[PDB]
Amino acid sequence: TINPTNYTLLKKQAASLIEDEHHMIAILSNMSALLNDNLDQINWVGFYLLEQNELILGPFQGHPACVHIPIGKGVCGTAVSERRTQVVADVHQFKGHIACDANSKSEIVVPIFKDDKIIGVLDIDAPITDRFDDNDKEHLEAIVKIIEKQLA
Amino acid sequence: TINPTNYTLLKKQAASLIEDEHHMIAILSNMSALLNDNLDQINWVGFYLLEQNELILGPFQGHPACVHIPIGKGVCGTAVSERRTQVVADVHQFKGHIACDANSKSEIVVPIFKDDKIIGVLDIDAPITDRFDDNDKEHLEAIVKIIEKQLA
Repeated sequence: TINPTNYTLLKKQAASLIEDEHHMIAILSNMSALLNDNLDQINWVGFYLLEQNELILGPFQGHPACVHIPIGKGVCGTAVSERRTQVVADVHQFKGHIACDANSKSEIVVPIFKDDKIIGVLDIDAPITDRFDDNDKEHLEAIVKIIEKQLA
Repeated sequence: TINPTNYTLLKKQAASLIEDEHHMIAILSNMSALLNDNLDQINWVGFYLLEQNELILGPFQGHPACVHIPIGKGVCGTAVSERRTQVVADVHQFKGHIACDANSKSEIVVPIFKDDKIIGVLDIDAPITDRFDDNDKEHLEAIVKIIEKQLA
């Protein structure tokens, strides 16, 4: 089982963490650590930023990952081409899935906006299937908005 | 107490990891993970970039950290002011120590160069004292130069 996540506390800590900060890289770096520290049963949490119609690896907590991700390619690429959050209960079910990371079994990708344009994504995967449900989706999207407010 | 570091292999792994890449944030993000996965007895490992006459937090592996570090302030800021690598056996004995981390006991900071100008620093601290010796210093500076080769 997955231990309950205290999102109310996490969201408050997120606001306080990046309050008065507007440097995107510094914000993304600290947020990856904050999420890593408060989410149970995850194995990789980080960000990808859009550059030249492709995602480029940004700050994250975990093992080294692939740097370039084409739009429409994989969970992250699809989150980008669709402009919508991707909640994957089992990565083996996602067509074009690109993540041979042995311990990557379920994932969630939330697009990040600024002036209605996608500027990157928050990517979190886990060592177990069905790690993220609709409840995690709601709160992680809300946390992304806390981040969006600082980059506005 | 400290597992020997296989620096010979690590330097091969560093070159292979960022081979054919030049994107600084992607390189720093992946290198923070590589070092975190191959160095024993450490509690934080990451980078700060020199922007607007101050160091600004960049990609790292660990808990959230302070975003802005004035030049000449703290081990990291002094690495910039003195323009030399700082190897601290006990941060508590460092002039005006700037850290609220209960598990930051020993530290090493290596300045990063591009066209002979400091553009950032590699910062690694450990939960024990005298964690970094001359051997570590030599090999970490060589690893930093491997990074500089891709940023050049």
